[PDB]
Amino acid sequence: CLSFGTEILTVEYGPLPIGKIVSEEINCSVYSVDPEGRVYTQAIAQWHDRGEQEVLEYELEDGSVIRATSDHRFLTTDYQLLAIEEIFARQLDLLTLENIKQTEEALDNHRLPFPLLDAGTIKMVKVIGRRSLGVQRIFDIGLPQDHNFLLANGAIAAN
Repeated sequence: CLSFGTEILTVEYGPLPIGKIVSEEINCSVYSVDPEGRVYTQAIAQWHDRGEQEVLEYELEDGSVIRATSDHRFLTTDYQLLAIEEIFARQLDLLTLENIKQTEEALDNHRLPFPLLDAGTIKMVKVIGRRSLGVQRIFDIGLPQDHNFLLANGAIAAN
């Protein structure tokens, strides 16, 4: 699950915190990646307010952070979906979208799905360390097709 303020890249509004999307049950679309490495958009189908649990702030090498529960999965540079704490524990890297606005603009001009690498580029980002934020509100969203979505920092979060 993700912290209230964790921003999801929405098609209609750009970066929007998941706590806002869930608390207001905002009907918007996220960007997801399919098995063929293509980006496409999908409308949120479920909005989950998961109560409160321990949230850790993972510091990323590019200066951004991921405030999430230790078991939340992300796509690594070895193309595996792993809990963020396991990615930190094993000194692995997150496979992330590089130029957010550039890619959003490119995709706006194509019918989707469209290959990620033909509308953008990836970066390899290590997870430097983490600190506890203590118990905080947490959230999740459910999608009808692939169970992943892009965060505002380019990371690929998944079920």
